[PDB]
Amino acid sequence: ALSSASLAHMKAKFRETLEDTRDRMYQMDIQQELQRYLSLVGQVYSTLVTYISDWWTLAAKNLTDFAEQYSIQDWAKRMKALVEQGFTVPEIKTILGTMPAFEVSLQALQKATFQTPDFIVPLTDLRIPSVQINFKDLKNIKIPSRFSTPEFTILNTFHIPSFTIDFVEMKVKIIRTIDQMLNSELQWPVPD
Amino acid sequence: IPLPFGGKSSRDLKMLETVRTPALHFKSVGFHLPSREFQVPTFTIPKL
Repeated sequence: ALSSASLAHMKAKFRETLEDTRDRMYQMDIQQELQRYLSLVGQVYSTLVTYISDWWTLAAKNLTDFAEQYSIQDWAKRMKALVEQGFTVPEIKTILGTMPAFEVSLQALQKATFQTPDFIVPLTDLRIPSVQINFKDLKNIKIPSRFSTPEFTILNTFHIPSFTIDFVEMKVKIIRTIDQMLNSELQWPVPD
Repeated sequence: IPLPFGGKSSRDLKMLETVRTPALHFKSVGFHLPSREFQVPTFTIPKL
């Protein structure tokens, strides 16, 4: 191909296009976009729970005033205690782990703190860790540059140890494939 | 009247401080479109 004028020109144009694509690819980052979206979602959560708290204060005040006018303020205190205490959901047993116990009081929702379940993804060996996540503070949470994923299985027979997912690594691999296309004048891209 | 979101302003409802139009800078044809910034009318929700 490099031994002919037409195919040589075609290769030159193809390499120019590759250079343009690689330059454009340098202007993309998954991590920043994901962090922006996470910040927006956390802001939404914060404002929503702020309004929830405002409404709860107003509702509690109205209930207390109603009971005072009705001389049942003791019963109103009992009801407010029930609302802000509710009851605890017991741990639920399953073959794929146990669902952690959690509280379902109005204040429990207002704190919006949630236990990630001890769950196993179907048809895989991935066990999702259980940990507390706050939705108000989710705006203060960042997207990790890389993270490890639990063990994996293919066809329920073969096994694959925990694999690391890195935002930089995939983009770098694709950019390196583009470069290999650029540097294929007399070379073949690596099997990797 | 206990209006929902009583005492909440337009921005308190997460309205953008400013709405800025897209800017275009096509270089091959030498085109340029400036970004236009337009504010949002302000209001507040009465508590009662």
